[PDB]
Amino acid sequence: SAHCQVTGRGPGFGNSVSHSHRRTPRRWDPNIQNKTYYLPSEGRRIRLRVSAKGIKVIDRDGIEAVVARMRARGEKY
Amino acid sequence: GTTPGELRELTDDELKDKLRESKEELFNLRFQMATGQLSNNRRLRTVRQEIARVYTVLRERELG
Amino acid sequence: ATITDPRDIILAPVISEKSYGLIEDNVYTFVVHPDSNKTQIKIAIEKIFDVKVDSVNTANRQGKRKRTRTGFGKRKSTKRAIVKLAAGSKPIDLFGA
RNA sequence: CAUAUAUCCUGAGAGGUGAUGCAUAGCCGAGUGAGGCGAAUUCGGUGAUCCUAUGCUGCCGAGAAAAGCCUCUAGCGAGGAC
RNA sequence: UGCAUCCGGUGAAGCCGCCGAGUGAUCGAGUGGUGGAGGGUGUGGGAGUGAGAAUGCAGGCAUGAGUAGCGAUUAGGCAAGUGAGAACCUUGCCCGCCGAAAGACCAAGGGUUCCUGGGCCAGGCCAGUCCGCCCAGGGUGAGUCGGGACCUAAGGCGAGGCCG
RNA sequence: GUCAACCGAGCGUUGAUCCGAGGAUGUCCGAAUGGGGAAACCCGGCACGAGUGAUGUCGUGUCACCAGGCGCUGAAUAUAUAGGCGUCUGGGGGGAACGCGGGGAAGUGAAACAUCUCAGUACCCGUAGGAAGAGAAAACAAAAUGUGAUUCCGUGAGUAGUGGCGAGCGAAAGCGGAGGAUGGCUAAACCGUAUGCAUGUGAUACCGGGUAGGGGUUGUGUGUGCGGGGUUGUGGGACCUAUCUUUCCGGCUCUACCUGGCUGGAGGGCAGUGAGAAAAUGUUGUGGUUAGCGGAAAUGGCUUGGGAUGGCCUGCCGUAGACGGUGAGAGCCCGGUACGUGAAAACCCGACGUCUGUCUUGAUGGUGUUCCCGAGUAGCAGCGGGCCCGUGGAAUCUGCUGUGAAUCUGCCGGGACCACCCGGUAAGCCUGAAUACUUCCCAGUGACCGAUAGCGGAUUAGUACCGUGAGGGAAUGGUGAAAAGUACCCCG
Repeated sequence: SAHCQVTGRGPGFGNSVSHSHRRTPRRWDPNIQNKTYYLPSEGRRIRLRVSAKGIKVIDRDGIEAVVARMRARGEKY
Repeated sequence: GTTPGELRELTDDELKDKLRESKEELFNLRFQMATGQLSNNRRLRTVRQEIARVYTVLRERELG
Repeated sequence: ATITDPRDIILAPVISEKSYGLIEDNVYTFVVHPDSNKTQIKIAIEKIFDVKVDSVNTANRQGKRKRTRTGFGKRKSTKRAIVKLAAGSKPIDLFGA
């Protein structure tokens, strides 16, 4: 995928099941979405690819904080 | 017949004088060599070397 | 430094029956550098000999391919240039036939 | 205002020049092959799958684009146009 | 190969042998020819350690065999020629074949095969003075030809970009 | 230079050929990077310079892409932004193995086979380094008064165990060892700060009490960036508050005065290119590497032989009888060895003095309570990976979703779980040495091969030849001591 942006919750690769096994993965994706937000600092609307988890992070942590944390990682937002 | 310390007395424009002269000599030698009017083949080598020395001295004087 | 000399392009004459039949009527064939061209050769010649060129030509030659105990070698290509001096008509002395 | 073979455009070809030249039948000895002079050069028929023809006529299956050419201004504009 | 000793350009090995031996695998420190520099013996050590067969591998040579063939349905010939040597090579006069091709000109493709001089131990399905064979030298010239510097179709690559 | 001769013409004691380190030049393709392109070939721009009567031409440079920093502008559109223009630094690809993270098979074995195994191997991806990764206890252990970062080796152990309890897989603790740095740096409570989004007791508050001008060191909030303080487990730390209180002063604590606390310089100490901040400096070691050089002793005698380096007999050297070559086995012929020498320049080690900081304005202990001890995390549930462990009673370690806590009577572990005791203090970060590996380079060894062997390649070898293409992929060593390679004649 375009890859998460605030955390880095990438995929994973499972395998087997019950009822006798069979070996066979099925990526365990993450739940990213395309929520947008508003930066009152620079007067702008930003769209991101963020999981619901990361939305939780935002609403109990801020957006400025998050973009600074992403600036660190230098994601091409 | 020259050497580097001998040439390093000469300023630039003198070096270019000898440079152009030696190229004229090399040209006339190549025509003589084709025609068969040449025996002392080695003058080609000597001239080619002298040209190299002169360019070398110029570059020394431009990187000094 | 670098100094454009015209005498580094023109490499050598040509010596053969065709060339001499041309010289009998004032056409001279030289061997040049492959990356030359006609304006460059014209300028080189009507500088070197201070004589009045009016038309120039060219040609390319793909070198021969000889054999050896080793195997299949190959000589070098060239570029032959052919000059028709105008009515000025001072023949090129340094040629030496 | 217009229907005119007006006017314009396009356009196979016939004609003059191009060409007092070239070149050609042939002749001369000459022998590897060099050579040199060099006549008349009108008239009719026949006939192209070629040219006008990207034309014309008809039909339906309804038939590349851009550069180039011409043109109108924007503008560079006091120097240059043929 | 460890160790001890013996022979060796006054001729080792290897090979061809002759004469002989061992119950056998094998042996000759028994002698000749060839040939030209390392070998033998006793004891122990270690093995890429013994080939006649794998429709076995590599090279060489036989039987078939001096046999079949020598590549179309056009067809060759006589004189002279140089030459060591001529059915074929050069010339002369005949003859015959294709003639919407077996003729003349381009593109792709190949790459000196083109010309001259010399050459014929290899090659050409015979020979060859000949050849697209061999060697050396020579030779391809563009304002207007086919392309580029002029344009675009199918399609390609694809800044940024979007997806993953 | 050479296979590889021949011919021609030359140079060299004025030091050539040759060897080593540094420089210069360095056509075109290639990450290829001005644009383009069928790889090595086509077309240009801009600044300068050369050149023509002017154009054409020529030469020197430079022009791609992105990421970041800085600078100018801020389109729809108001703030203002994306974007656009200029400049500065990076990255871009190749590599023989070795490493870490991720993905990830199958033939095979099971005398069938799917679970399992082969193997988390081959292969693929992303990134490295000279080594990597891991690494300082939220660990082991068992009541022994024990151990004390990690990694790699030996053993434990083919055991306890796991497993269609079938094939088969398979630890750890513990113990002995190599190497030692039982290593350091941060965040938070709390202050001093610039701030930045807010407001206005618009005042009895901003500070050391107090003598006090103001009338706000903005009055109070709140995150941000900087600086102090603080780095622990038997808990520590910040507030608090006594005690001894191991330098001089400059100014500061809003302010003149008594103290407490800062902001400066100075002797000093400590340390340094360290992991713990970072650059260059100049001395500098017969310290090391990159060419080399000297180097002992028999023309010894007789014979053989084409040639003595052989046999036999005479001498010698030996910090040198290793090896090879020389016309046949050479310690005494040659090359060289044992041994000692040798570096203008460059490179590497430390060594220093520069230079840089850094503690110095300080510490040891006391004493009763509030505050802090790394949050979308740890934990629980649902699917899954891997741990001896195939969902089983199945801990610890973990991946995605969903839900979701506290700060020391706190929390995590000691193979479900609960109570007691024990050990330890997660969710921030760096860390050398032991270890693995060889494209290349240097010097040697061999109970390894000796031309159908040995690297596929002793011979033009990844060549010829084959294939459209990826890709396959051969064959051929020996004259003799030295070419003295048969001059000359005869047949042809």
